[PDB]
Amino acid sequence: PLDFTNSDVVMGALTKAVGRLCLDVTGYDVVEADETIPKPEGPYILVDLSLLTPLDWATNEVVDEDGVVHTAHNYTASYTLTAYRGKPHWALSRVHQAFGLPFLREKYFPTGSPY
Amino acid sequence: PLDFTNSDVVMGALTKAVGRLCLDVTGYDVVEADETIPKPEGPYILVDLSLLTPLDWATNEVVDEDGVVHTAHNYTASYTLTAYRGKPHWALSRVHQAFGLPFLREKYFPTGSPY
Amino acid sequence: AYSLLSSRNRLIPRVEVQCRKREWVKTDPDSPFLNGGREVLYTPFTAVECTVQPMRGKAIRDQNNQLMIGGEEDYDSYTVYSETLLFRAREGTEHLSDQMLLPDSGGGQTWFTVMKADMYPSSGVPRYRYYLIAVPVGTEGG
Amino acid sequence: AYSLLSSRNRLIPRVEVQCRKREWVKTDPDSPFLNGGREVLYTPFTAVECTVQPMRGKAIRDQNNQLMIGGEEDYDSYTVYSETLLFRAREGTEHLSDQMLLPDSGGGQTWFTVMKADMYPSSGVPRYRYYLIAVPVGTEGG
Amino acid sequence: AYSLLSSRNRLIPRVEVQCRKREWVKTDPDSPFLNGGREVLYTPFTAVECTVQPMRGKAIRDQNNQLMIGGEEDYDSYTVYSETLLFRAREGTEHLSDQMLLPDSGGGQTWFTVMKADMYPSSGVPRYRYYLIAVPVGTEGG
Amino acid sequence: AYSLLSSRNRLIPRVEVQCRKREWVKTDPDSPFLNGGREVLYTPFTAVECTVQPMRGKAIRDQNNQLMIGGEEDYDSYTVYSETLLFRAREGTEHLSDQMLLPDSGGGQTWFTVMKADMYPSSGVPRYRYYLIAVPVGTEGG
Repeated sequence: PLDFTNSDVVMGALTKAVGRLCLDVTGYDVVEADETIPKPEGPYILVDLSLLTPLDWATNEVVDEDGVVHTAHNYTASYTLTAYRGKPHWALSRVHQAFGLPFLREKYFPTGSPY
Repeated sequence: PLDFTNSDVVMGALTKAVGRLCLDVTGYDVVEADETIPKPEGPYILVDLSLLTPLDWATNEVVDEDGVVHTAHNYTASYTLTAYRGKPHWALSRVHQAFGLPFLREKYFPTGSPY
Repeated sequence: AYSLLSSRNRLIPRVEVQCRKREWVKTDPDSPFLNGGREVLYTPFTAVECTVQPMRGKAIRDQNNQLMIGGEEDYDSYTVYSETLLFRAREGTEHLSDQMLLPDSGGGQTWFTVMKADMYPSSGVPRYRYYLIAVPVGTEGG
Repeated sequence: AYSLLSSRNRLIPRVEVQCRKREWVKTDPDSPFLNGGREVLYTPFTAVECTVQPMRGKAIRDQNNQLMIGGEEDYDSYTVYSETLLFRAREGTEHLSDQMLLPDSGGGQTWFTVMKADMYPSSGVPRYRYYLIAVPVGTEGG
Repeated sequence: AYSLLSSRNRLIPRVEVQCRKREWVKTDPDSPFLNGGREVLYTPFTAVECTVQPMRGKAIRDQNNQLMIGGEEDYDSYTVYSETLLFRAREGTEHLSDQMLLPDSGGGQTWFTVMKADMYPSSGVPRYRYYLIAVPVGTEGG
Repeated sequence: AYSLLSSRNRLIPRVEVQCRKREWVKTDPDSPFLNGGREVLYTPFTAVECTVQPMRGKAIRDQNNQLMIGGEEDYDSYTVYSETLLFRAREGTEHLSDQMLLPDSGGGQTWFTVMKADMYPSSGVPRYRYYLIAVPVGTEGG
């Protein structure tokens, strides 16, 4: 009964969080590397999960009611963004500054989120 | 009503500032990398915005009258200059020394400018 | 204008082959991406008459079974002459490249994806040449 | 001097094609650059009679649809024999390379930009050969 | 349809050759791997009539004895025309590539492994071409 | 079966050449190595009739005298058609590649080592083609 959110859930939701913030700020269109499609029309951004780094020793242990153990590990995921037309350098910069705007972050990176 | 000059305005005006100072000092002709044209006749200079680096944490926050927040970030933009004929090395050097001349700078880099 | 080539041959045997058109669609309701959960829609059809031939050389990339660090992978290809019009993919659209089913070196049957199409707009006769590459085993291409 | 080749053929069909000349102009009033806001000016015309043919090999750069990290891009090319004079770009000027409209592998029609022109000044007969590359989809070339 | 090529030749001599099919199996009882202790199972057979020919060039990789840092290694290959169907390996299965026994440059006899098979599905006549590479000396290939 | 090629020619002159077989042996009594002090044993013989021809191109590696940092080294090669069987080296054995004595570009005579041997097992006639490379000056090869 003491459930949680395993790695698969967090990892998959992080991509969509990045996808929505890029769309909502720059106004460009977004696409991932997971499946290939004919190149869209107009400016757009490509998202890729290039790399992932672990941290060696677990930081917390949560014991189920029956004794099962849930272990928590810190990680760091790196995303490679590429913008393909228009003023791509301007587009990426506005993504950077978005993380400094308080209200905009709260939509997608609420306090207590796992990333 | 509390307006400002966003990133797009500053970034686009920085190129033209460099373009005018190169033209006004060296006497050569100027061209950007944004669109391609048949190679001009005579010596000329090529301007490109090769790279752009952000600084992580915002330095100032300005609150609108209604509560909206405007955030300010420091950056550093690098321009690649190339001179193609005549005495190109002499031409570029005079651009360097131009930034040490007080009156000449004031035309294009007035006190209080965003770059 | 061309007359003889504007009619079907009567010496070399020709066969018909099966094909299928391909589109794609987005399925995820909330994902902000054009990709979403991609899906492909098919609509079958056939080619009027075709001729199939294999690659002529023995270059390392044209061999059938290839040794990789994982295991002896599989590869096949063909050159096809046909009187039916087949289309490649077009950008900014939802259309993908046509595919057609042909026999392989392992004794089975698999789908080949059109990669290069040759046309002679100034001649008039509808005779085409295609170059095909077998879909990776265990998938439906891209 | 050449006689037979100085007259139009009477066995192989030939077609006319449409073309358009291209210049460029600066629009920004205050920008110090020759580029400014570049614009291109067009003036249409036609070629008297032409023959269109596709690339002969199957080299990876000559295939129609190409797989890139973004998506299945598009590419086309041709070789054209014509009796009209078409010009490439010339430096230190405002003239660009001529373009002409031809059918593509996707079933549509697109503009091809002249890249190589062959002439035989010592022979006299006005017969030329051109090599063309399709404009990138979604733009008007350069 | 083809008639002359659908019958056996009567001018050029042809010979029969021996072959053997190949599978593989896992032997370790407790190892968690698909490999386990791999073993190969053989089932012999023969080809109806075949023609053997050597490589035509003199490229450094086609020479028989090669100098490596260990010692003068050995290499051989052939091109074979046959009227029997031989198969390469297929992925996701337990079947391996067929092999056939032929004479070598050292005077002995060794097994050659099929690497490339050519077929003409649209013609009908059962005539094939194969390309073979001699198994490494002291082993049974892979 | 072949008849004309199964007999000696009567228009093009042919010559006989001398050859010698080669083995090797270990001499050191206490060294733990298979190499020991290597020695080669020879047994002479001759080829029934042969034809010698030089390399056809002018590639930098086929030139006779070559400029190295030490001095103008020496290089030679040939292509030989013969009706005698000559063998290359075989691994896991003590046999080395056969050699045969031919004239060189410097006016002398030197030994050439067999590197590539071509055979047609399915034809029957004993006609072979060899490719030879001159032994380094001052040594007896390897």
